[PDB]
Amino acid sequence: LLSGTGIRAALSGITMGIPVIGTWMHWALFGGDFPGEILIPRLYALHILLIPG
Amino acid sequence: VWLTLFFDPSMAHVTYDGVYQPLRGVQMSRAYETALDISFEVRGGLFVRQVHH
Amino acid sequence: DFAKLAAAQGDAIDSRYHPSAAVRRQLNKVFPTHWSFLLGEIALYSFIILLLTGVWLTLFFDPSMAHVTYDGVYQPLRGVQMSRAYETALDISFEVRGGLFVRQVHHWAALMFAASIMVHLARIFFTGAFRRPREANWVIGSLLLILAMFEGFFGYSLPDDLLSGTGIRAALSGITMGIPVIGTWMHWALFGGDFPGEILIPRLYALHILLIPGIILALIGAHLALVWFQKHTQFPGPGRTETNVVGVRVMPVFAVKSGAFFAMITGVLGLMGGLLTINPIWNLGPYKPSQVSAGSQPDFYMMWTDGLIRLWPAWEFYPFGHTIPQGVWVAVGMGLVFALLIAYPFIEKKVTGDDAHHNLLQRPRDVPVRTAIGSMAIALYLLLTFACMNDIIALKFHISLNATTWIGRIGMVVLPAIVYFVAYRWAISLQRSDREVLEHGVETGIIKRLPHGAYVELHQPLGPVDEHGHPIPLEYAGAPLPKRMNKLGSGGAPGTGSFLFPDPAVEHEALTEAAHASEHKSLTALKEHQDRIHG
Amino acid sequence: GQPTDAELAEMSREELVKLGGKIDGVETIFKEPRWPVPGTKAEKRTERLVAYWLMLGGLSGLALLLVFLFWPWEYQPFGSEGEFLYSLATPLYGLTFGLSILSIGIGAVLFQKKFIPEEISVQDRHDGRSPEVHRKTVAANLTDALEGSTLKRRKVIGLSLGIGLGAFGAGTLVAFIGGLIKNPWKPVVPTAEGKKAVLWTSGWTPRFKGETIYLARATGRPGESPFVKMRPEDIDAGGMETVFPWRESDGDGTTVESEHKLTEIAMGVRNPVMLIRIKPADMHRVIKRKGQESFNFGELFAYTKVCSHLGCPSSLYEQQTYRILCPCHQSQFDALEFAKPIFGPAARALAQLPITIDEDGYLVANGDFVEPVGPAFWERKS
Amino acid sequence: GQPTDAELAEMSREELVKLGGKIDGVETIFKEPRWPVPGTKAEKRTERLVAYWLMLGGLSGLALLLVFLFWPWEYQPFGSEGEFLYSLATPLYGLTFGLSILSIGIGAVLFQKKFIPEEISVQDRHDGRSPEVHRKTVAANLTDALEGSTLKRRKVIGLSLGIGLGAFGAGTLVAFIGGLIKNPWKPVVPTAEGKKAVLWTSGWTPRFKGETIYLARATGRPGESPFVKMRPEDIDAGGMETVFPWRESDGDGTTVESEHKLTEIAMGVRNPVMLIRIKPADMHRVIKRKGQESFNFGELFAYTKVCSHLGCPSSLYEQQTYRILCPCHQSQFDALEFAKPIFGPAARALAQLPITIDEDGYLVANGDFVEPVGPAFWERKS
Ligand SMILES: CC(C)=CCC/C(C)=C/CC/C(C)=C/CC/C(C)=C/CC/C(C)=C/CC/C(C)=C/CC/C(C)=C/CC/C(C)=C/CC/C(C)=C/CC1=C(C)C(=O)c2ccccc2C1=O
Ligand SMILES: CC(C)=CCC/C(C)=C/CC/C(C)=C/CC/C(C)=C/CC/C(C)=C\CC/C(C)=C/CC/C(C)=C/CC/C(C)=C/CC/C(C)=C/CC1=C(C)C(=O)c2ccccc2C1=O
Ligand SMILES: CC(C)=CCC/C(C)=C\CC/C(C)=C/CC/C(C)=C/CC/C(C)=C/CC/C(C)=C/CC/C(C)=C/CC/C(C)=C/CC/C(C)=C\CC1=C(C)C(=O)c2ccccc2C1=O
Ligand SMILES: CCCCCCCCCCCCCCCC(=O)O[C@H](COC(=O)CCCCCCC[C@@H](C)CCCCCCCCC)COP(=O)(O)O[C@H]1[C@H](O)[C@H](O)[C@H](O)[C@@H](O)[C@@H]1O
Ligand SMILES: CCCCCCCCCCCCCCCC(=O)O[C@H](COC(=O)CCCCCCC[C@@H](C)CCCCCCCCC)COP(=O)(O)O[C@H]1[C@H](O)[C@H](O)[C@H](O)[C@@H](O)[C@@H]1O
Ligand SMILES: CCCCCCCCCCCCCCCC(=O)O[C@H](COC(=O)CCCCCCC[C@@H](C)CCCCCCCCC)COP(=O)(O)O[C@H]1[C@H](O)[C@H](O)[C@H](O)[C@@H](O)[C@@H]1O
Ligand SMILES: CCCCCCCC/C=C\CCCCCCCC(=O)OC[C@H](COP(=O)(O)OCCN)OC(=O)CCCCCCCCCCCCCCC
Ligand code: HEM
Ligand code: FES
Ligand code: FES
Repeated sequence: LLSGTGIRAALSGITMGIPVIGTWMHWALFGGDFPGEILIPRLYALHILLIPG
Repeated sequence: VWLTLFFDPSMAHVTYDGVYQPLRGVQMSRAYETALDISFEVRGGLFVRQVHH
Repeated sequence: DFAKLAAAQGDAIDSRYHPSAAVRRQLNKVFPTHWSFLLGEIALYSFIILLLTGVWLTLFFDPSMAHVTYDGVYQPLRGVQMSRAYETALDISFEVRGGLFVRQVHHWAALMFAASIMVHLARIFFTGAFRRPREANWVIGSLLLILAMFEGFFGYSLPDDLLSGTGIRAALSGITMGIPVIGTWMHWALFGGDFPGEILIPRLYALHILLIPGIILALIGAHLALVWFQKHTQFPGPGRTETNVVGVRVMPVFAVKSGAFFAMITGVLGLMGGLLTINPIWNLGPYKPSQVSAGSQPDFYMMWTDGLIRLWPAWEFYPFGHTIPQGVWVAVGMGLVFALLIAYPFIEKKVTGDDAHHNLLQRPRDVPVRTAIGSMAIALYLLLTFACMNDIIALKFHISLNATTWIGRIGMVVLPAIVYFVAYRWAISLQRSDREVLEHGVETGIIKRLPHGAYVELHQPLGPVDEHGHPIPLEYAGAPLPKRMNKLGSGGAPGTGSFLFPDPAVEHEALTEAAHASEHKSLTALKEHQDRIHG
Repeated sequence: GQPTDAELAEMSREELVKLGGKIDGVETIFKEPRWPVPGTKAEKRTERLVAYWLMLGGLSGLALLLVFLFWPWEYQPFGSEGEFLYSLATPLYGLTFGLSILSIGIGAVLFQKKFIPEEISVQDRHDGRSPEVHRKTVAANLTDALEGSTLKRRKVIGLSLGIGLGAFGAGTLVAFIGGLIKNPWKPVVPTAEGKKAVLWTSGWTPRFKGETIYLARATGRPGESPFVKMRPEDIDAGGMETVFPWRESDGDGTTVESEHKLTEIAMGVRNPVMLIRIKPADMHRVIKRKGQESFNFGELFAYTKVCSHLGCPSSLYEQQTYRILCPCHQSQFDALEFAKPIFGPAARALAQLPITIDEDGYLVANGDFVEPVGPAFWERKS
Repeated sequence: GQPTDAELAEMSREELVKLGGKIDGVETIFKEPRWPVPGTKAEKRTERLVAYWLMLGGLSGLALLLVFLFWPWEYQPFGSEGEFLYSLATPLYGLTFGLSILSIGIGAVLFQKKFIPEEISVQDRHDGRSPEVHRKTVAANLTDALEGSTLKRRKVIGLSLGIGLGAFGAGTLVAFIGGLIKNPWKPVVPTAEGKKAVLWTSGWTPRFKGETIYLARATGRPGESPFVKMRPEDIDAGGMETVFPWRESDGDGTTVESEHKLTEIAMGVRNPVMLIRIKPADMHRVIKRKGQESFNFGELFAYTKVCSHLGCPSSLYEQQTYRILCPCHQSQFDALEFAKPIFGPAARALAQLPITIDEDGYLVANGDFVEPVGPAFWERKS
C-alpha cells in the first residue's frame, strides 16, 4: 500500500505530466495504464540486475 | 541474492491463504504474497529483508 | 578540428591520469594470429549478445506460476490455464514488436555460446594449452562451461512450457529425489516443496538473470585477464619460441579484426534468429503434469546428460528398506565427467611427468595419446547426444527405438575404444606423413626418366639439397609442413586486373613485383629473427 | 641505453613506435603497407569493394529500421490475409539486422586484410618466475607484515580469532541456508489416516475414510467443467483415457472455490492416471501383482501415468502390444502383466489404482495406491 | 643504484622491505613495534582484551547458530502463547549476528591499534603528465595505427563506414526500444461512443448508452460479494463512503467470470469515487461548476477520489470543514464548492460524478465525468 502509493504519485503522475512525451513515457514504462501487469517484473529486473550491474 | 531466492515479482492476483492471519483471503499480488512469505514463512527471512532495507 | 580535439583530450587524460605507459603496453601487446585462437572469442561474443538480448527479455518477462487464462492474441491458446511465465513468454513472442526475434536470437546465442565453448575446449585440449602455466585457466574455463550448460538449462526452462517443464520434471526433480541420503531434502529445498512448488520459476529466473550470469561474468573476466597477462600461447613456427609471442599488435590489426569478427558473429546470430525458428513455445502448450510429447529433449549441451539417462541400464539397488534409483547413477556419472574434465591437466601431468613451463602449443598429431583420448571423449559425447536424440532418430531414420537404445548402450563402451584406436593410429600416421615430407620434399607430377622408363614423382625439397638429387632431410620443428606445391611459390600469379577485364601491363607488373618483394621481405625478416634467437 | 630526454622532439613517428616496442619488449618486423605502388587501379577497386560492403551494411541497417517501424507485424489468426506477411515479418527483422552487421564486419575485415599494413610483430614473453629481486622482496614484505603484526606469537589471539571467524561463518551459513531447507517428511497433506507427508499422498489418497474419488475424464473445455464423471462403457477395448481424482465437492469450475480445487487436481504431479481397457481376448495374458489381483474392474486397468523412473508421464500406450511407453527416456511397461518395466531405464512397476463402479455405474477408485506412485526416492520400499 | 643480483641472498627482511619500498617509491618511516619492552603485564592485559573481544564474537556466532536452529520462530496469531517468543525471534537473530561480527571487528581493530607496528610510510606520488617519453610514444603509436591503416585517405571508406555504423546503430536502437513504445491514445476501451483511449475512459464510462452503473459500496468481505448496491439513506449528514462502478452484469464474486470483473473494478485507478452527504444546514454554502450544477442528487455529491495532482486518492474527508484532503502531498479541495483545490500542489478540481437514484432507490451514476478524472497530462482541457 505505502510503496504502491509512492509509485502512483511519483512514477505515474510525474511521468505522465511531462509535456511532449509524458504519457508516452508512462505507457512505455508501465506497458499501458498505471496498474499495468508488467510494472513490478520490470522493476525487479531493473533492481536485481540492470541498475545494480 | 537471498531475497531473490524467495521473491516472486508479479501482479497476478492471489488470495493470501498463508500464515499471517490479519491478511487472509484478501486479494493481493504475488509480489506482496511472497514478500509476506519471506517475512513469516521463511526462517530468518524477516531478518534478511530488514537488514537489506 | 578533430585532430586538435583528440590531442587536447589525450593531454587532459594524461594530465588527470597517467595511462601513457599502461595504454602503450596494452596497444603493443602481441597476439598470435592463428584462426583457432578466435574460438574463445566466438564464445565471448555470443555471451555479450546473450547479455544484451537477456536485458531486453527481462524487460518483458514475468516469472511466476500464478495460473492465468491467456486471453491474448494467439488464438490456438485461448482460455487455457497457464503460468504467468508462459503467458509473458507468449506476450514477448506475439504482443511485443520484435520480441519473437529477440528471444530467438537470445536462444540461438545460447546455443552458439555452448557450441563455441565446446569448440574452444577442444582446441585447447588438443593443442595442449592447459599445461603448466595455464592449468588454472583450464579449470576456471571448465567451471565456466558447466555454468553455461546449467544456465542454458534454466534459460529454456524459464518460460514454463510443456517441453521444458517435462525436461525439468525428469532431470531436476527425479534425479534430485534419487540421491540417497539428501535427495528428497535437496528437492524440497530447491522447489520449496513438491515438484510443482510455486517458487521454482522465480528462483530459476533469479539464478539465470542475476546469479549465474554474475558468476560467469566474473569467471570470464578472470579468464580474459589470465589470457591477457599470461601472454597467449602459440604454435611452433619460424620465429616462435617458448619465450616470445609472434603475431600482431593489439592496436592496428588485432583490435580491428576482433571487432570485425564480433560484428560478423552478431550477424550470423541475427540471421539465425530471423531465418531459423528456435523453441516455438506457442506450439508447446503450457506445462501440465499429464500432457506429454514424444520428443522431450533438452538443448544440445544437456543432450549428453539426457542420453546418459536413457542409455544407462536401469540398475537400481534396494538397501535395507530404501531405494537407490537409476537417477543417482547418472548423477554420479555427471559428477565424474565434471571432475575429470576439471582435473585433466593435473591428471595429465601426473601421468606424463610434464612439469615444464610450456608456451608452445603441441600439434594434436604430435601428441597422439592425448589426441586419442580427446577423440574418444568426443565420440562418447556424440554417442550420448545422439542417444538422447534416439527418439527422433528412430522416428525419421527408420530404426527401432529399442535398436537405437541398445546401439547407444553397446557403443558407449565400443565406439570410444574404436575411436581411441583409430585416432591414435591416425595421429601417428600424420606424423609419418610429416616426416615423409621432411625427408623427401613435397610431391608433384610424375616424370618418365630419359634413358630408361623409370617413373619419378619429381618431388620438391624443403631444405638444402645434397650434391646429388636427394635432399638433406630437415628436422621436425613442431610446425605444419606444406604438402602441396599449391601453397608454396608455384602457380599463384593470375592477371591482377579484375574479374571481367584486365589492367594495364605496367600496373600489373608493378603490383606483382611489389607483392613479391613484400612477401620475400616478410620471409627474410622471420628468417633473420629466427637466426638471431640462436645464432 | 638512455631514456631519450630531448631526442624525442626530433624522433619521427616510426622511430617513436620502434622505441615504444623496445620499451614494451615488442619488436615490429616487416610492418609493410599493402599498396606500396601508388595510383594503381587495383587499389581503387579494393577501396570500392570495401566501400560496397560497408554501404550494403548501411543499406541493410536502414532496411532493418524501415521494416521494424513499418511492416505488418502482429499475430494474424490462421488462414487470414496478412498471415504470410506476419510469418515472414520476424524473418525480415533478423535478415536485415544480421545482414547489416555482417556486412559491416566483412567490410572491416576486408579493410584489415587489404589496407591496414601487414606486420609480424614479435613480443618478448617474460613468463614465469619473476626476477629474484621481485620474488624475494614480495616474500619479505609479506613475512614482515605477518611477523611484525606479532601473530603466530599471541597464541590466545591466534586461536580466538580462528574460533570467532569459524563460529561466525557457521552461524551465517546456517542462517543463510535454513530458510531454504525444508523437511520433506513433515505431515502436511490430510488423510483418513491423519496428516501424512506429501510424497506418500497424491490426489487419490482418501481425505476421509470411504470417500468417493471418481476417475473423472479431463475434457479440454477451457475452464468450465474440466473434469466430468466417467463410466466403463465410455472406453472400448484397446482404449486409453487419462483420468483424474475428482470429488463431488470438487464440482465444476464455475465458482471461485472450485477452479482452484480443479486446478490442483490438474496440476497434481501424482494425480493423472491412465485407464486402459484390456481386450477380452487378451485378458488371459494378464499377470497380476501381489495385493493388486482384484484392483482391476473386469477388463479395466488403472495405472499411474507418472513414469516410475524420474516421473515423466508414460502416456504412450500401445495396444496389440499392451506396452505403456514413456517418451522422456523410452521405457516400456508391460500393461498385461502388472505394469512392470520390460525395457528402458525404469526398474519399478507403475502403481496400479484400485478401481470399481459406484452407484449409477460411474467409475470410482476402490482405494489408494498400495505403494508411492511418483518416481522412487531414498525412503521407499518399506 | 643496482638491482642487487646476489646481495638479496644476505639482505635481511628489513633490508628487503626497505628495498621494496624504494622500488615502489615508498619510504617507510618510523615502523616501530607497539611493545618494545618484553615481559610486561600490560602487554598481557591487552592480549587478553583482544582475545576477549574475539571470543565474544565467537560466542555470539555460536549463539546465532543455536538460536537460529532452535528458537520458537514462525508467526503466532495474536495474544497467543508463544507470541512473545516470536516477537523477539528475529531481534535475537539480528542481535546475535551483529554482536558476533561487530565483536570480531572490534578485536581486529584493537589488534591493529595495539599489536601491529605503527608506521608512517610515505609514498612518492607520480601523478599527472606521464613522462614525455611515454606521452610521445603513446601518441606515435596511436597516430601510426591511424595513418598506417590508410584511413583518412579513403574518403569512400571513411564515409561508408560512418554511414553503415550509424544506420546499424539506429536500426538496432529503434528495434530495441520499439517493443516498449505504445501509443497512449490507441482506442482500446469500448464505450457507447466507440472505442476510446484508456486515459479518457474509466470504470464509470457507460459501455452502452443508458447503462446503469450503481455506486456500489466495497464491503471488506474477503472475495464474495465485495461490491454491494447502495442507497442514499445509508449515508447520514457529514458522511463519506467510497463507492465503485458496479454493474448488474458484474454480479457477486462467486463465479470465475465474476471476481475478475470485480477485481478490475477494485483495481481501476480512476474507478473509486467518494460519495459525500453534505449537511443540509451547509447545503446553502455549495457553489457549483459549469455543467455540474445538476450532478448532485439532493445533498449527495460524488467526487473522484483520485487527487487531481499525481493521482493519489484524496480519501481524507473533513466534515464541518468540507475539505477533501490528499495524504500524498497535502492538498485540500473544497467539497462545498465544486471540489476546487484551496491548498497544496493540486490546481484542478476533482471531477464530479453525476448521481441519481434508479428504480428501488439505489444510487446510480447519472452519466460520466464531463472531464478526464485522473491526474492531468499534456492532452487535456480540450
Ligand atoms: C545412440 C545411437 C547413435 C543409435 C543409432 C541410431 C543412428 C544415429 C543410426 C544412424 C542414422 C543413419 C545414418 C541412417 C541411414 C541408414 C543407415 C544406418 C545407413 C548405413 C550407415 C553408414 C555406415 C553409411 C555409409 C555412408 C554414411 C556415413 C552415411 C551417413 C548418412 C547421414 C544421415 C549423414 C548425416 C548424419 C545425420 C544428420 C544423422 C541424423 C542425426 C540427427 C540428430 C539429425 C537431427 C535432425 C532431424 C532428426 C530432423 O528431422 C530435421 C528436420 C529439419 C531440419 C533439420 C533436422 C535435423 O537436424
Ligand atoms: C587426480 C588429480 C591429480 C586431481 C587434481 C586436483 C584438482 C581437482 C585441482 C583443481 C582444484 C579445484 C577444482 C578447485 C575449486 C575451483 C572453484 C570451484 C573455484 C570457485 C569458482 C567460482 C568463482 C564460483 C563457483 C562456480 C561453480 C558453481 C563451480 C562448481 C561447478 C560444478 C562442478 C558444478 C557441478 C553441479 C552438479 C551436477 C553437482 C552435483 C549435485 C547434484 C547431483 C545435483 C542434482 C541435479 C541438479 C540440481 C540438476 O540440475 C541436473 C540437471 C541435469 C541432470 C542431472 C541433474 C542433477 O542431478
Ligand atoms: C529487435 C532487436 C532488439 C534487435 C537487437 C538485438 C539485441 C537485443 C542486441 C544486439 C544488438 C547490438 C547492440 C548489436 C551490435 C553489437 C556490437 C557492439 C557489435 C560491435 C562490432 C562492430 C559494429 C564492429 C565494426 C567494425 C570495426 C570498425 C571494428 C574495430 C573497432 C571495434 C568495434 C572494436 C571492438 C573490440 C571488442 C570486440 C571489444 C570487446 C570488449 C571485451 C568484452 C573484451 C575485449 C577482449 C577481446 C575481444 C579478446 O578477444 C581477448 C582475447 C584474449 C584475452 C583478452 C581479450 C579481451 O579482453
Ligand atoms: C519512452 C517514450 C519516449 C517518447 C517516444 C514517443 C513520443 C512520440 C510523441 C509524438 C507522438 C504524437 C503526439 C500525440 C499526442 C500529443 O502529444 O499531442 C499533440 C501535441 O501537439 C501540439 O499541438 C503541441 C504544441 C502546441 C502548444 C505549445 C506548447 C509548448 C510546450 C511543449 C513548452 C513546454 C515544454 C517544457 C518541457 C518540460 C520537461 C519536463 C521535465 C497533438 O495531439 P495529436 O498529435 O493529434 O494526438 C492526439 C491526442 O492529442 C488526442 O488527445 C487523442 O485523442 C488522439 O486523437 C491523439 O491522436
Ligand atoms: C556447522 C553448523 C552446524 C549446524 C548444523 C545444521 C544442520 C542441523 C539442523 C538442526 C535443526 C533441526 C531441528 C529444528 C529445526 C527444524 O525442524 O527444521 C528442519 C530444518 O532445519 C532448519 O531449520 C534449517 C537447517 C539449517 C541449514 C544448515 C545449512 C548446512 C550447514 C550444515 C553448512 C554450513 C555450516 C558451516 C560449514 C561450511 C563452512 C564453509 C566452508 C526441518 O524444517 P521444517 O519442519 O520443514 O520447517 C521448515 C523450516 O525449518 C525452514 O527453516 C523454513 O524456512 C520453512 O521453509 C519450514 O517449512
Ligand atoms: C533515428 C531513428 C529514426 C526512426 C524514428 C523512430 C520513431 C518514429 C516511429 C515510426 C513508427 C510509427 C508508425 C507505425 C508503428 C506504430 O503505430 O506504433 C507506434 C509506436 O511506434 C513503434 O512501433 C515503435 C517506435 C520506435 C522506437 C524508437 C526509439 C527512439 C529512437 C528515435 C532513438 C534511437 C535511434 C538512434 C539515435 C540515438 C543514437 C544513440 C546516440 C504506436 O504503437 P501502438 O499502436 O500502440 O502498438 C504498439 C506497438 O507499436 C509496439 O511496438 C508493440 O510492442 C506494442 O506494445 C503495441 O501496443
Ligand atoms: C572417455 C574417456 C574417459 C575420460 C578420459 C580422461 C581422464 C584422464 C585420461 C587418462 C588417465 C589414464 C592414463 C593411463 C595411466 C598409466 C598407468 C601406468 O601404468 O602408469 C604409467 C605412467 C607413466 O610412467 P613412465 O615413466 O612414462 O613409464 C612408462 C611405463 N609403461 O606412470 C605415471 O607416472 C602415472 C601413474 C598413475 C597415474 C594416475 C592417472 C589417473 C588418476 C585418476 C583420474 C581418473 C582416471 C580415469 C580413467 C578413465
Ligand atoms: C550467460 C549465458 C546465457 C545463456 C546460455 C542463456 C540461455 C537462455 C536460453 C536458451 C533461453 C530460452 C529462450 C527461449 O526459449 O526463447 C533463455 C531465456 C531467457 N534468458 Fe537467458 N541465457 C543467458 C544469459 C541471460 C542473461 C544475462 C539474461 C538477463 C540479462 C537472460 C535473460 C533471459 C530471460 C528473461 C529469458 C526468458 C525469456 C523467454 O522465456 O523467452 N539470459 N536463456
Ligand atoms: S522419465 Fe519415464 S522412463 Fe525415464
Ligand atoms: S497526490 Fe494528491 S496532492 Fe499530490
